[PDB]
Amino acid sequence: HEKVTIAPLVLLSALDHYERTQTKENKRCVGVILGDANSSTIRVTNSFALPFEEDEKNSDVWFLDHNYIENMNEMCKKINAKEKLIGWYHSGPKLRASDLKINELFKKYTQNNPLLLIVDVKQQGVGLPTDAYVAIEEKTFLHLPCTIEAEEAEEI
Amino acid sequence: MFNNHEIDTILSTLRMEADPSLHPLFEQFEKFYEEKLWFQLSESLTKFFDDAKSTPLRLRLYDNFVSKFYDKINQLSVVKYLLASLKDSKDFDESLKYLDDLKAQFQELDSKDGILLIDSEIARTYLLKNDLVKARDLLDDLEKTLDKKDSIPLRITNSFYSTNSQYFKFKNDFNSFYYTSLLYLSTLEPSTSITLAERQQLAYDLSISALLGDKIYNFGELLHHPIMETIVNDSNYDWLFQLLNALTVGDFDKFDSLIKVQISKIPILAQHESFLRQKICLMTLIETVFVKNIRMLSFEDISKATHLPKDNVEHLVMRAISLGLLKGSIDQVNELVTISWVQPRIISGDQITKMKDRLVEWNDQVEKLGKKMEAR
Amino acid sequence: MVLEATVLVIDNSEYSRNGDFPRTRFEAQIDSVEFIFQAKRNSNPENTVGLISGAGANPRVLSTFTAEFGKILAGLHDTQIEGKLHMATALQIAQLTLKHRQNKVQHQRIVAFVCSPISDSRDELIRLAKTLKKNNVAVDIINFGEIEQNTELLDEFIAAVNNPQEETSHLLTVTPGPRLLYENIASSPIILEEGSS
Amino acid sequence: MATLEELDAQTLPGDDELDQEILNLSTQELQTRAKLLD
Repeated sequence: HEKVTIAPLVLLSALDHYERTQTKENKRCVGVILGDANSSTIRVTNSFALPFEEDEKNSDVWFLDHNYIENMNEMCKKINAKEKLIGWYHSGPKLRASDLKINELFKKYTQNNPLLLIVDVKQQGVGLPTDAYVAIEEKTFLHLPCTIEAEEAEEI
Repeated sequence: MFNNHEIDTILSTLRMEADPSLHPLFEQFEKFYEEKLWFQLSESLTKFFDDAKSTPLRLRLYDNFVSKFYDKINQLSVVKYLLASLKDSKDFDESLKYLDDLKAQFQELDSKDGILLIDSEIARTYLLKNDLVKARDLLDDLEKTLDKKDSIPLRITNSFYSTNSQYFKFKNDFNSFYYTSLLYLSTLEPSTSITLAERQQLAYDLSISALLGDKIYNFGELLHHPIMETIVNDSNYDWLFQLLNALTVGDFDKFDSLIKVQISKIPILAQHESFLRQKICLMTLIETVFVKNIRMLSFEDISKATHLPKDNVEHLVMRAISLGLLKGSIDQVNELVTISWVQPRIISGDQITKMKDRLVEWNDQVEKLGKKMEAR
Repeated sequence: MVLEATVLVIDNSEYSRNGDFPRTRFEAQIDSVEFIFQAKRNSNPENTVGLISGAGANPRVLSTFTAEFGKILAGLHDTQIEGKLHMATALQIAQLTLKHRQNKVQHQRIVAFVCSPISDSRDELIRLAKTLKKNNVAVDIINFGEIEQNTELLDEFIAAVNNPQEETSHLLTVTPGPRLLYENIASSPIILEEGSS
Repeated sequence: MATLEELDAQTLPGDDELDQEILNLSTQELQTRAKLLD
């Protein structure tokens, strides 16, 4: 479908977020992901830690504000128009159904059904420490495969 | 039951503040109709219970507070019943006439949400046996309606499929229809409490439409899904189930014995069973017998291993996608099919085993090589 | 008066579907809140509130932390009107919410509509009430229930939250009839009178 | 006869919202309008 670019720049800071947040397996450091989502290939330009709270002692119980993104995008826009919201990330490595709820928040904030992002904060196994999901339906959500771009600037 | 009258008092005062769901005219008319447990569909949370199938003549009195339906009981709220429950008033008319009331026109829900009423009103025309042409046209527009929408209700599709099923239920194409209702079952699958006479008979008609599918076989199916017991059981469900057996057995007279009119009404299952017996035998042959890169199956005894004979092999086997399915070709001389795929299945249990074997095999024998190559 | 964060817990639900007084309970809830918040923000400017969904089948914040008319802005759009209780969860988040309340020394407050039959367990309710009291949350509840929702958790709960009142909990169980909520609550030390602790 | 009075007096704040809400919306770009352009 729209299967997506990946910004290492993201990936890196993403774990910094996880790092910075000192997120642990109890937690998933969550945040915006940025790019432009139109094409049957979506790009990840960037992404932003959403200062957040997660509780799975009660699944649906967790805390976040959008209004980061609010002020964020402004600057993001002011930084770049091409930020346009593609979706968002979290740590992961795995989903928790409250994601779905969380997913839908961004639906307000995104053009398409926005983009989830899993990360393996321990990067453990293999290609990607990462999954990106879009909701669906009998719900659906799905991983379209994704990968890096150039970003040779990165690559250098 | 006063459960209406109760609510025809209580929910009138239930928030819903002394409403048209309590009016001097109002409570009477039920009591007028009955207190006798069969009623007119009782105004909100209990009409939200009540389908009540004594044809609602609070037809009108549900239609009260529909003025206030803005600030009065508000949801879909309407084709929740009536346009549903009185859609079951079962005239031409009726709904057509309260089409002719609503016509999906009313203040906000429809003519200022009512798309599911747009569903209904249009769909509901369709369940009236409306002309095919007229149906499909706007049905496909109803479809077209359905298209670009993100509709949290299945109910829309659950209308529409059931609708478009009904459409094909007016028709053959149970290949579509059955599947459509199969779709619609999966469309109903999360939602939509129903009745059994609804359930089996449809799922019957479904299971019927399976045979009025018949198909890309099938073989096995939604039978697993709770259409069964429920449908089969008995009557043709016996057959219908035994047809699942025929979907496996493929014995003419384990069925052509069974046959009464309705099935023999379409005799082509005798063909379809020949199609079955072939295909039925085929799938496993395709699934199993060769495992060792299954293809050949070539021809005759192998094909007559379908216990359908060589000169039919000369056709049923010979027909390939002239079966709709088989790939490959024929060496007639050597009596050899060339085959390829378009044989899927839902089963399990088998190549599970065979799987990792080779998949471990190279894998093992890798390490032999896979020993020093980059290592050394 | 108040220096605290607050939460607006709205059930748009079996009752708010069903207008408790004009125009509907859900709508009736509304301007009372602006009434509430006005006073709350009049109590002090910077008195902050949340707004969440205890309504529908999906719990979530509606208006996040702010002052702020943005709430009135945020409350701008609807809800599932016939929806259902998230309270235990929704409340639980309101805790987490308030835990994050920006510029604390703002105490944790909660204002809660009951448009739902209120399905929960006393234990959880109290653990909440505890957790509230543990978190030291202010909780004053808006309940116009069937019966009302009372002789129940809510009544226990306010108590179960409460060692000191507005430092923990107060209640007003909203009344039927010509009861304008904002008129109703104007009395209760859900608002006015003494405003926070 | 005084209901729509209150009722539409109750709309007014909900009415007041939008513009007020927009008066929030206004400044937002008005800057980025100016800011960039400036």
